[PDB]
Amino acid sequence: VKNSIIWFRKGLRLHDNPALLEACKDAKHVYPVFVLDPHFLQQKVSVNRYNFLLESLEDLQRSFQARGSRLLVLRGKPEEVFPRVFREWGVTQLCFEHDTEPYAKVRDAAVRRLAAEAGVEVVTPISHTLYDTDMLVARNGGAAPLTMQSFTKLVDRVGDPPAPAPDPPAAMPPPAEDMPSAAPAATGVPTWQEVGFKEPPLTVFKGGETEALARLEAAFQDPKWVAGFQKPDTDPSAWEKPATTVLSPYLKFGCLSARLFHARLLEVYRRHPAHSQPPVSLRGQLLWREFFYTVGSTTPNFHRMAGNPVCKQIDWDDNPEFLAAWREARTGFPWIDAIMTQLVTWGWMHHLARHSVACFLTRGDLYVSWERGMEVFEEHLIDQDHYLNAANWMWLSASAFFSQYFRVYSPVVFGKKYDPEGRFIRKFLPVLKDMPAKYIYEPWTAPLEVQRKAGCVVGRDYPAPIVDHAVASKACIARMAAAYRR
Ligand SMILES: Cc1cc2nc3c(=O)[nH]c(=O)nc-3n(C[C@H](O)[C@H](O)[C@H](O)COP(=O)(O)OP(=O)(O)OC[C@H]3O[C@@H](n4cnc5c(N)ncnc54)[C@H](O)[C@@H]3O)c2cc1C
Ligand SMILES: [Cl-]
Repeated sequence: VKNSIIWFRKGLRLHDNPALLEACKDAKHVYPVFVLDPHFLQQKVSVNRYNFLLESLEDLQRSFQARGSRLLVLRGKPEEVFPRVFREWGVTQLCFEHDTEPYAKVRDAAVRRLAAEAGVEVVTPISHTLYDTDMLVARNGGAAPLTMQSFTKLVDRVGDPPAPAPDPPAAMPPPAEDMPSAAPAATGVPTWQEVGFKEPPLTVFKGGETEALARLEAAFQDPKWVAGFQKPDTDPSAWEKPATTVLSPYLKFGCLSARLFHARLLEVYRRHPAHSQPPVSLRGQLLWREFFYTVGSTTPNFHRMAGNPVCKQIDWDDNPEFLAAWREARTGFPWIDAIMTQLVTWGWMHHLARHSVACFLTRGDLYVSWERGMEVFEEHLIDQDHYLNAANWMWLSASAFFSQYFRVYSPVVFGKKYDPEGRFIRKFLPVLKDMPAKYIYEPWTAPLEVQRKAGCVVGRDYPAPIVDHAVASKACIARMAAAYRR
């Protein structure tokens, strides 16, 4: 008979899952498996992103239980667990969503050689991305595009991406009964305390497909806001209602399908003729995700500077003091320190908010390597995507794609043009709650009498600015011009 396995790595969803529909077709027993390493903390990861994964895993378990099935969370490594369950469950087909990451290509190639020895058919459909990224490189001549202007004109030449896959049946083939490896006491979704964490998460974004589909409809409640979306015109100092969709964590883990997001955008665009065009449009932002995935998958060492052909070699300085003050939110600038606080509390910031802290650390003030800043974002960001985190940090550090190093974000004026009262700063930095708005961006300029009255003395309660921007920026700007001369 047909007994299949639907492997969950990304694509933690039931909607638009071509790998799940194949594993349920003509099947007698389907096995939904998520391979979890219980020693992942003995090898860098925050409790916000990992608990976001667990909350997303409980969404699958509730969806499988409501359809007569059950999610299996197997412990160990995939190279050591799958050969055991291939013979124990009598598997003839293995389906999992395709992945284009470096570790995934080596991991999957190991699983492919194991299923061949066992006689298991491997089906790997694409659904994490809009298009087949390898197809885009072939149509473009064998090389991937390096500019958004050339990439946007390539996806328009191919046309619309494949429509989202249909929903799975309301009743799925359950796993076989009385299986030792499918025992609930060893295949249950663990909590954040049981995986080896001590402090609870503080984020306000709950993971899961049900939460992803709810935030999608909320974003589409106002179709005029969707059609007239322009990314550079959004408010980075908005936290009560974030001025963007905040769908990056659900798209990263796979709780939300990009194909369904793109299909919902065209329904609004077809009825709104004057809708925004890429790259500033909402569809353009998805094309940014497609563009970086196409370039990074074909470029070696895309997450590094050495051995990376698309990244310019820059003599980044080794300054642990500036790196520690930046990652611990004690640089003296309330606009920068509040964003880093929002990073360790929520795990998500506005794109322009990430622009200020990335510019301040790299080509702007501290001249610290973008890799050291990417590793800090890799820990706390609940939307940690290998290819976006890299191409965007190379963007803000003038290492790739971007080449206008004279544009330096002022860590004082940028936040003040959106929020002069400093509501964003008073929320994440409560030590400056009573500071007047006149000095809330430059607390060192406030008189001592104002510092005493507001309850925040610069040097005792809030640290002094580590650098003078006018002195640090001109130094970094001149060094970038000397680098580009090479
Ligand atoms: C230094 C730096 C690091 C970043 N690291 C990440 C990361 O690890 N993961 C991540 O998802 N994005 C990353 N980004 C991109 C961007 O900041 C986020 O995608 C955005 O803030 C998420 O908000 P949203 O979901 O409301 O986006 P929206 O504006 O609503 O866009 C919708 C979707 O489009 C995609 N998208 C939007 N902006 C970009 C972009 N600039 N590049 C690629 N795809 C984009 C995302 O999938 C996003 O969910 C980074 C940007 C910078 C400057
Ligand atoms: Cl500015």
